[PDB]
Amino acid sequence: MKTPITEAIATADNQGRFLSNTELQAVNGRYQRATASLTAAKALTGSAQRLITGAAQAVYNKFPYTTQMPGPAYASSAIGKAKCARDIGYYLRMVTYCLVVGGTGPMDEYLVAGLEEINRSFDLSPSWYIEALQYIKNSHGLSGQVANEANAYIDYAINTLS
Amino acid sequence: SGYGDYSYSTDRTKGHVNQYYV
Amino acid sequence: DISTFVIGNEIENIKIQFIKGQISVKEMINALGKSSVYLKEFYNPYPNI
Amino acid sequence: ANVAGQEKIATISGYTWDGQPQTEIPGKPFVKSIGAMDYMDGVEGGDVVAAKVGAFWKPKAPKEVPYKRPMGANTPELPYNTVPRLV
Amino acid sequence: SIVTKSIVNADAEARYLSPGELDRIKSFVLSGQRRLRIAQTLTENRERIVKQGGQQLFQRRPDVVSPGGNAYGEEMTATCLRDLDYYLRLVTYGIIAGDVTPIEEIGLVGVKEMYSALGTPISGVAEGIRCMKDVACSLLSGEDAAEVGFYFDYTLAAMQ
Amino acid sequence: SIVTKSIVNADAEARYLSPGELDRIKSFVLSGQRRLRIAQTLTENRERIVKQGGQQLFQRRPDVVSPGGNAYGEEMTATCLRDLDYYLRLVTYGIIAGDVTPIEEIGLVGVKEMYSALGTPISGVAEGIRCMKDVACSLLSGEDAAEVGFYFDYTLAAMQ
Amino acid sequence: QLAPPGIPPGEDARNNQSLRQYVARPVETYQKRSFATPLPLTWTGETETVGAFDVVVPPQEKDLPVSGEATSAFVKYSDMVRAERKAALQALLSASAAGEGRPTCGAEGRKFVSNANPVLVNGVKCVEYWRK
Amino acid sequence: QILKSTKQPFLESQLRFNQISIKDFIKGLVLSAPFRDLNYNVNNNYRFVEICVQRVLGRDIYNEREKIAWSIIIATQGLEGFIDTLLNTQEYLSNFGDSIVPFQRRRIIPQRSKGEMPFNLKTPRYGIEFRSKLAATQFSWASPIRRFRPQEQQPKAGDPALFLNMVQEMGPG
Amino acid sequence: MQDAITSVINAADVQGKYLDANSVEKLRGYFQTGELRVRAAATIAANAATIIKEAVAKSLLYSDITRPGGNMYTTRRYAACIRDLDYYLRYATYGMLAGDPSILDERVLNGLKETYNSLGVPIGATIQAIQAMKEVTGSLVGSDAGKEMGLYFDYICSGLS
Amino acid sequence: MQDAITSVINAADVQGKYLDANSVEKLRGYFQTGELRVRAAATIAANAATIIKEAVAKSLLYSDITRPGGNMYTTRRYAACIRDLDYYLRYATYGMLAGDPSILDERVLNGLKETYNSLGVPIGATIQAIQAMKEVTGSLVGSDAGKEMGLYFDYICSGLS
Amino acid sequence: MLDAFAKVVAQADARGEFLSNTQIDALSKMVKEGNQRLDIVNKVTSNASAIVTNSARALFAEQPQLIQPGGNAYTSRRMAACLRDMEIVLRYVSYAMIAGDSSVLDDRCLNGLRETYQALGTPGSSVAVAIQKMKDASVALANDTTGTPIGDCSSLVAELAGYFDRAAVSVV
Amino acid sequence: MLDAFAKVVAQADARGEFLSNTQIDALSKMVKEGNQRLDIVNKVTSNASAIVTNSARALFAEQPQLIQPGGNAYTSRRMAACLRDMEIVLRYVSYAMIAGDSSVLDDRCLNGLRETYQALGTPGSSVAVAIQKMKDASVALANDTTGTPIGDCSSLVAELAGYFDRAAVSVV
Ligand SMILES: *CC[C@H]1/C(=C/c2[nH]c(/C=C3N=C(/C=C4\NC(=O)C(CC)=C4C)C(C)=C\3CCC(=O)O)c(CCC(=O)O)c2C)NC(=O)[C@@H]1C
Ligand SMILES: *[C@@H](C)[C@H]1/C(=C/C2=NC(=C\c3[nH]c(C[C@H]4NC(=O)C(C=C)=C4C)c(C)c3CCC(=O)O)/C(CCC(=O)O)=C2C)NC(=O)[C@@H]1C
Ligand SMILES: *[C@H](C)[C@H]1/C(=C/C2=NC(=C\c3[nH]c(C[C@H]4NC(=O)C(C=C)=C4C)c(C)c3CCC(=O)O)/C(CCC(=O)O)=C2C)NC(=O)[C@@H]1C
Ligand SMILES: *[C@H](C)[C@H]1/C(=C/C2=NC(=C\c3[nH]c(C[C@H]4NC(=O)C(C=C)=C4C)c(C)c3CCC(=O)O)/C(CCC(=O)O)=C2C)NC(=O)[C@@H]1C
Ligand SMILES: *[C@H](C)[C@H]1/C(=C/c2[nH]c(/C=C3N=C(/C=C4\NC(=O)C(CC)=C4C)C(C)=C\3CCC(=O)O)c(CCC(=O)O)c2C)NC(=O)[C@@H]1C
Ligand SMILES: *[C@H](C)[C@H]1/C(=C/c2[nH]c(/C=C3N=C(/C=C4\NC(=O)C(CC)=C4C)C(C)=C\3CCC(=O)O)c(CCC(=O)O)c2C)NC(=O)[C@@H]1C
Ligand SMILES: C=CC1=C(C)[C@@H](Cc2[nH]c(/C=C3N=C(/C=C4\NC(=O)[C@H](C)[C@H]4CC)C(C)=C\3CCC(=O)O)c(CCC(=O)O)c2C)NC1=O
Ligand SMILES: CCC1=C(C)/C(=C/C2=NC(=C\c3[nH]c(/C=C4\NC(=O)[C@H](C)[C@H]4CC)c(C)c3CCC(=O)O)/C(CCC(=O)O)=C2C)NC1=O
Ligand SMILES: CCC1=C(C)/C(=C/C2=NC(=C\c3[nH]c(/C=C4\NC(=O)[C@H](C)[C@H]4CC)c(C)c3CCC(=O)O)/C(CCC(=O)O)=C2C)NC1=O
Ligand SMILES: CCC1=C(C)/C(=C/C2=NC(=C\c3[nH]c(/C=C4\NC(=O)[C@H](C)[C@H]4CC)c(C)c3CCC(=O)O)/C(CCC(=O)O)=C2C)NC1=O
Repeated sequence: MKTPITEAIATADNQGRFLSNTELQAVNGRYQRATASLTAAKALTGSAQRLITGAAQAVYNKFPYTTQMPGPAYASSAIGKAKCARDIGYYLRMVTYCLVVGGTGPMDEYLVAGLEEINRSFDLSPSWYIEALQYIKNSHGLSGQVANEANAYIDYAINTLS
Repeated sequence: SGYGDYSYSTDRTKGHVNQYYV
Repeated sequence: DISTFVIGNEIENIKIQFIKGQISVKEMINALGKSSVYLKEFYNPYPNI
Repeated sequence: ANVAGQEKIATISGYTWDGQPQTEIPGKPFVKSIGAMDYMDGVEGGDVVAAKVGAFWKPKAPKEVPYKRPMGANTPELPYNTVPRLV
Repeated sequence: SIVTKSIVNADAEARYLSPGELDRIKSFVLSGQRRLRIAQTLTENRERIVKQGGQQLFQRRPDVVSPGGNAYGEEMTATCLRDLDYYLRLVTYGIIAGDVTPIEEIGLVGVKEMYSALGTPISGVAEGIRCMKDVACSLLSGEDAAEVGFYFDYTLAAMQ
Repeated sequence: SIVTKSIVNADAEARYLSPGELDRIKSFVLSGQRRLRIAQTLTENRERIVKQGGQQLFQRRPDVVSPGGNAYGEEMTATCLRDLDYYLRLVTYGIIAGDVTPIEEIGLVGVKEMYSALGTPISGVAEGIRCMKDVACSLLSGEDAAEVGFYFDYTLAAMQ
Repeated sequence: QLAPPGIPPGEDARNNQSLRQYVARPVETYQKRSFATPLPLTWTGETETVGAFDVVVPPQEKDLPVSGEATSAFVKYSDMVRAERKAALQALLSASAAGEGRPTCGAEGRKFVSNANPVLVNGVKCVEYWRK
Repeated sequence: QILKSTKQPFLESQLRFNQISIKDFIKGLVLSAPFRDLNYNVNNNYRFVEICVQRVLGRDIYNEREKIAWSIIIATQGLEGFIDTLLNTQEYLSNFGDSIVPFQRRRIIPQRSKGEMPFNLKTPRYGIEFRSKLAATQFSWASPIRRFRPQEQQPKAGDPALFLNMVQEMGPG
Repeated sequence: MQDAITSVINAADVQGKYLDANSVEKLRGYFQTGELRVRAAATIAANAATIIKEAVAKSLLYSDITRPGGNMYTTRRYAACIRDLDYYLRYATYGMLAGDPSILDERVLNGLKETYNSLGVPIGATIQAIQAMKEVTGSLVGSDAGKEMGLYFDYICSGLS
Repeated sequence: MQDAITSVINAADVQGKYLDANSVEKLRGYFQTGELRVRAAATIAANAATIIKEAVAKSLLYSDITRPGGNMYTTRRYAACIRDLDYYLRYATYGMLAGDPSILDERVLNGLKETYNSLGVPIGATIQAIQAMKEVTGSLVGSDAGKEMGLYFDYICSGLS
Repeated sequence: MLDAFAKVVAQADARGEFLSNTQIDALSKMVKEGNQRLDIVNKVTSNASAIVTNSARALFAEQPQLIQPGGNAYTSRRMAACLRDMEIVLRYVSYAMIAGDSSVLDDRCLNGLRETYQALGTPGSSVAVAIQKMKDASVALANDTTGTPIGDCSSLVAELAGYFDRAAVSVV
Repeated sequence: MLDAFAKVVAQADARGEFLSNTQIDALSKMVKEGNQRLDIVNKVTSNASAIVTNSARALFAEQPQLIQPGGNAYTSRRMAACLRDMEIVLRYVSYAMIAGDSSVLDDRCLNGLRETYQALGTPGSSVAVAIQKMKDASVALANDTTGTPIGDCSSLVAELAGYFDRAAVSVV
């Protein structure tokens, strides 16, 4: 993955040399930010279920056709509604992975690589997931540098979908 | 034969029969 | 196997004492048979005959 | 094996889906990855809640006493101008 | 119960029950009035003991309810609280039986095989029972909280 | 089949099979490459033979499907056609067995006890099989409609 | 022969290696390179491919209007059970007997069981050799 | 791996404006971040030489010692010196120069029907040496969406549910 | 009491499915041998007394079960044998036509070995009589027909054992 | 306990004859599928817990057996199931390698249906669990290998019925 | 790569003889059926995204363990590479239908695909199930009239199902 | 290549789960060590020329057949390749050090190396002697005080010694 640690090994490995003091400073800056990062990931995990059921409801309020239109792509059945909340939980889980790791590396590998090809193939709309991520950005309830770290990876997902 | 054990009659259970709608 | 009729806390006393080599097989079987896992299954529900 | 990985006690190198053994270096089977978590203490029964392994009531001593000493009569024997070949 | 295994103990030994065994069957049945009061408190407090039980469980283990957790969604969370209603029920049996024999052969024997085979983190369900214990002992006096809590921590011990 | 009851006939009489019995087992097995054609026609026409079969049954007996009829609603009407799929299947067995022995001990022996005990009008289910017979014989020609219809009317006879 | 693959012949590094530090040369061949993969023959008049002139759509529910010794044997046959069956047909209809007993299944369920095969209960006759 | 997560839109812009050549475009695709994440991080130094000889030089590895000889360029000079050394061989400049995209040279004999197993199929992105580590896992205790009831759902042969969407067709006439 | 067609229909019916290609595949295999079984059952009906006379004279005619004290001494006891051997040659003929040995255990095998032990009839000599009777039956009906009729004789001998 | 080679040798030995062309003809047929069976038994060993978790969740996990009263309610009783289903998926793997279902009735089938009736275990839900377990096993090993592994599952389901 | 016309020339060349009069007339029947071959291919490429997506959707309904997370085709990237495989096989099956010979299908699509999936760990039995769903989705869209004149295309949809069966066997 | 933090993320994605509360508290102890994990990497990088050369010189004194004519480290090109290999294994041990965790060690360095030295003739039992000499030169230099505050780094030099033991048993 793309962590602050593996982007320091890779900078030294790309020229075939040892870890200089340029690379120890980058690893040290990961350790100073990790205190705010591991309390945001702990708090998004602790309120994950109340954040996913709320954000799926925010999508159905803004786009109410998704609960009424027949077809496989829409949440107009009990099976389609469970697959919608499965996807909100995929996006929230990758955010708390990026907070633990310390960079946009888990969701680059598991989520955003190949995402445009799925939404074109299975007729899903990236505006459904932007509205779901704007709920979590406004409803996680964090404050300080804890909220700065959580919103920095939520905004990374909104920029790839848009 | 124990604090939890099976008797057929108390089984109130569509599993010896298999109408899968229940 | 012990799995579906034990709780985990019963005969780890005897396994770790045997895996360390502290007791031979016959002591391991005798200590196995005279544990309450045995009489809870082979002595309780059957007669003495 | 799934419980130990799910409990973060230790990840057990199993089999890939076709049934070949897993391994980090392709020479031998069941080699594992290591680093920064197997040497860190205090998390041995980590994620097993209220686990009580060893003297949990006290922090262990530092024990940072690294020195090698002349080991008379038990310094290991090995050939000269050579390196012993494993059987 | 204490009556049935004090019998099967003296049953195996080819003997009758000693004063040590018969002065405790005696001591247990005079204790029976106080046991039903304790179980009567937990009987119609299951609405709060379970719902507040799963309260602290999710605040302490948000992984199990987060997307990817075993109890994720409206469905699993309902079953997530269903098991706590089970184990809260077995503690009411153990209090009236004066022993964890009802809890032993129900919900404890081979419990790790079930939860490992269901994908559920067995440590997570142990955290759930501990959260129920603080709610249960908060509903009773000190003399009772040494019992009602006493059966929970046995379930905590066997569940790991 | 004709083979099994031509045996059990001569079995009871303490004798072997006569030329009258063995020139018909012989005559039946040479008839055996044409049944598998007749039964093959009814096998993958059950979609049309069973409806229509239930087509004319409701047009001739609207009471059974009207409110109060035994096959009323979306539920019973599905089972209303299920039995016709059963009896259409047994006729395929009788055609290949060359006898109503498969239809005898399945769907005919004690059939009045079942349908009387289910509240179903046994005359109504007899009307259903007759409607299937006109659809079945309309799918075939020559001898056969004299065969495929021949097994239905036996089922009509025993079903009243 | 030659050197092994890749080894420049004459520049081997195991010429005067000591035996105490000698390491056995692993075996490696020209298999897993792509130049030595066996291609289709295709100059002996054989390509490995398949296309048109291969596929046939065979109708094998419908071989033909089936052989004459089925139709021949399919009739003779029901000239010899026709007199049987319609004798057995209205042996059912005005065998409209009355009813005994109490109906044990709804309104039916009387003395005799519906459409029971009498040959089974009546065909197994117990017999005593030297019957007495 | 032709995804728009892996497109290189600024390398493409410098090729359209005649700033770089195709030899610089081919170099920039090997040193790109999708190629290091999906290919270089799942091979060792020996199988990655086999991948980059088959795809840059257009021909197969001669023997198992050509893999050993070139894998020490990656370990001591990094990946950027290995693709400068490969692109400056005379095998490259005689075949593709700096203006032609590489291809698999002489794969099929002119009169034959079969070929030589094209190189994207001969070496996929990881092999046997990384199979026992990153091989996904059919049924992985992931706890995915549940199905709930099953014998109603695709009914058994004797069930009456099969003729339900046929009851409307029978209808009233 | 099921023939090959009854057994095929039962297994195809017991799963509630139609007669697919595999069920009809065995049925076609039975109709192919339909011509062989009738001629096999034809000659066996003709030479019923001759086959039983050949088997007893070839297996247990002069052994000491035939002499006094043996299990077959008195004329009532001897006459019970050829009566008894007639059923084995007869019911085996039924199994050969029906193509299914269900009739044997339904009407012959059940309570048979439990009956001979009651009377004290030697099961050892009984099977060898049926084996010898199987040997002569292969003489009449030919090789493959003898293979068919022989396939039900040892079925009797197996269960009677 | 015989494999395909043991059964071929037994039948060729029981007549006292050598291994003729027909006996070796089946043996060559078994050696051809020898490569398929090992890879089939390979992946089944890897995904043993995953297959059983898929079968119970697809067949009887969502039914009412698990209710207080159903046959699978208590944790000891639930844990006995996956222990019990492990044998069916394991012994079926042995039959798939040996190419002969003799090991199943030798070590699984005998006294099995007579045991479930004693405990009161529902044979109906048991077979559907094995049928669902057969369905997932065809997912992993492929079509023909699933046909092989599936051929011993219904053998268990048939005899257990 | 060689089509049906070039395969009877390649076989006649290894005999060293001209094509016969019955070998020209058998090729004149393949010219007369050319417009109906061109409408098999026109219907399976004008619906190429519906053959692939509806058959993938029917596969994860039947085999739902392929999409948990952790499984073989989930990383948004393993799902996109799974639909890439179904789109490649449908491309080369359609190439073999316009040629009349399955030469291009196994020279450059099926050549080494069974051993690619074994080195990766991809289940080849599930790829064969996915090809069989693209098959009957393609033969159902082949024998519907819908802008074609009425006639008999029965031996052409039997050949199209033969390349789908060749690909599904060659992958496991 | 993934660190200690991305290792527990990759293990939780195969289950599809969030991280536990004890898993996040065990990652807060690796952050708390921190400054002194960076002291160990700084101490074996600042002496990397002398770890290699002092333990190369000690290797040819005990095994003099390695530099005899015909021996494996006899020529200018073969001697410079033994010192190049010791400097590479020391490089990937310190990487499995800066990031916490051996995935540069046994994907980039140790994978395929045992079978490579056998193809070259290099005695892998003698490469292991040269790795074990660099281990003693590194752990004697990891626990010296010399500009660091006094404390307990014993659980981190037990991890550094564990990487050297892993490279020395996977080379033969
Ligand atoms: C739904 C499909 C099943 C599935 C597919 C799947 N395949 C891959 C990876 C590869 N597929 C190929 C196949 C071809 N490449 C070609 O060039 C051609 C001819 C034009 C074919 C037929 C190759 C070479 C690869 C791997 C190389 C690469 O991706 O760079 C993957 C991804 C595997 C991975 O981890 O990368 C998937 C998921 N998987 C399933 O589960 C379905 C059953
Ligand atoms: C089977 C696949 C179909 C079907 C096909 C028929 N098409 C017939 C004639 C026809 N088709 C085309 C279009 C074709 N020519 C092209 O150049 C291209 C694309 C570039 C395509 C798709 C044309 C122009 C013609 C007219 C020429 C001719 O008739 O030969 C056809 C013949 C009709 C007849 O019997 O006379 C058939 C049978 N018809 C079907 O029912 C199935 C679905
Ligand atoms: C002559 C009497 C023999 C014979 C022997 C050959 N030996 C070859 C190579 C060889 N020999 C040894 C052992 C040697 N090396 C040592 O270090 C010691 C003791 C300290 C001894 C005895 C080794 C390790 C090797 C391989 C390395 C090398 O090339 O020297 C040899 C050459 C083999 C080849 O290159 O193919 C031969 C030919 N020669 C004969 O013909 C008879 C049998
Ligand atoms: C362990 C092998 C050593 C040792 C290490 C300690 N270092 C301690 C604190 C500390 N380390 C740093 C430097 C940090 N920034 C960097 O750029 C690098 C790498 C070049 C590193 C490690 C700083 C700035 C500090 C002080 C900051 C703070 O403590 O908040 C330390 C803690 C002190 C203590 O526990 O008393 C230890 C133990 N000490 C040893 O004795 C062994 C040899
Ligand atoms: C909910 C916000 C809306 C919605 C959701 C919906 N999604 C699907 C189908 C898929 N979603 C994915 C996405 C991912 N898979 C991954 O592995 C990852 C990374 C971990 C992501 C982001 C995929 C691959 C599919 C298709 C495969 C599948 O079915 O699982 C559906 C089903 C659509 C269908 O079956 O065709 C639905 C209903 N749709 C809505 O209406 C909500 C507004
Ligand atoms: C030195 C202590 C021991 C020794 C070493 C030795 N090695 C070689 C040759 C090679 N070594 C490698 C090693 C690597 N390649 C990699 O990519 C990595 C990271 C994975 C490693 C560790 C390679 C590729 C070669 C061959 C290329 C080259 O020219 O170096 C030699 C030379 C062998 C020769 O000249 O034929 C030597 C001498 N040998 C000893 O005796 C010491 C015990
Ligand atoms: C003097 C008057 C006279 C006749 C009319 C025929 C009548 C006749 N046809 C067949 C029998 C047959 N005849 C055919 C022939 C054909 N099927 C076709 O579709 C083609 C048109 C044709 C071949 C070119 C076939 C295939 C059978 C076998 C029928 C079966 O499958 O049972 C047989 C039985 C065996 C035989 O001799 O072939 C007889 C007696 N024979 C006569 O002696
Ligand atoms: C009386 C003793 C006893 C127990 C304990 C018991 C448990 C039990 N738990 C189940 C499911 C379950 N249990 C959970 C539980 C949890 N998820 C979490 O995150 C938490 C850690 C945990 C609860 C606190 C979940 C999510 C399921 C559904 C799993 C699935 O659908 O795959 C099931 C299957 C469905 C059912 O029949 O209810 C059983 C039988 N049965 C018993 O007889
Ligand atoms: C193979 C021989 C065979 C037959 C025939 C058979 C019949 C049969 N018919 C049933 C029900 C039923 N059958 C009917 C039938 C009808 N309603 C009408 O109006 C019509 C007159 C008639 C059909 C043409 C109805 C309405 C029920 C449901 C009755 C109820 O729900 O109370 C049931 C109970 C539900 C079930 O298990 O399917 C059985 C067993 N079983 C057999 O094994
Ligand atoms: C190797 C061949 C073999 C088999 C198969 C076998 C079965 C077997 N299954 C048992 C119990 C059991 N089996 C089940 C199984 C089930 N409950 C359900 O609802 C399902 C339908 C089914 C799972 C598929 C249960 C619940 C018990 C416990 C019964 C009890 O405690 O009364 C027991 C009693 C003892 C014990 O489990 O320790 C035996 C001996 N023994 C053998 O040697």
